[PDB]
Amino acid sequence: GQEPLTASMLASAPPQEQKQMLGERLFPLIQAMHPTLAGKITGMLLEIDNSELLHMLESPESLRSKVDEAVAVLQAHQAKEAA
Amino acid sequence: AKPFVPNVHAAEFVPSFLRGPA
Repeated sequence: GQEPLTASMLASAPPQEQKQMLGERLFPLIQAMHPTLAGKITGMLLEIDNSELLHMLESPESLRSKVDEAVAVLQAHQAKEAA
Repeated sequence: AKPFVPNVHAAEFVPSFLRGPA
């Protein structure tokens, strides 16, 4: 297994790689809930802002919130039957 | 009432690799 992420680590890497980092760790995180499009949702989510995300990591009360919000935004427009 | 209203049209975060349809 690998260790979690921290503001100290996100700083070491550039602002262009940070996004990949957060998303990379978020991939498996959300993969336990919505693996169907974990990456997709992880893209827009992590794209929101590293400032907020940094706090979201230790915020299990807001994380699930954003996740569900996005998942719902899909059905709103259109829902497909893709395995 | 969707205080964030995300963009479902958004694109994945992973790096785009493997050209072509396959």
